[PDB]
Amino acid sequence: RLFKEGSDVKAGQQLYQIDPATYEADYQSAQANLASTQEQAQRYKLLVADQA
Amino acid sequence: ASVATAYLTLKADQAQLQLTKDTLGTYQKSFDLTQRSYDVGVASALDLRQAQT
Repeated sequence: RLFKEGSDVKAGQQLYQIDPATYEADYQSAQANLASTQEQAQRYKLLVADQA
Repeated sequence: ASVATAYLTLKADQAQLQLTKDTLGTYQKSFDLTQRSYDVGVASALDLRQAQT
């Protein structure tokens, strides 16, 4: 728990951590897929200018 | 014998010349189709270059 009880809180203040590790796992997997496809799209964007 | 073989080589060369004319027409059609595919954007320039060769 990340708040003092009976106090005022603002919008967006974190209240609890719910131990992710699984959202962490599939976020890492999607990050790896993005890291491959982004540089592939950049290389094809470079090559498409001179019609390679 | 020499006159006979010379006339036969002339006729054979004329028939082979007609067939190479047909081959040139076929390659011209294929190069024009690859040029159309490259101008549209589906084929790359390398597929145009090999048809040119």
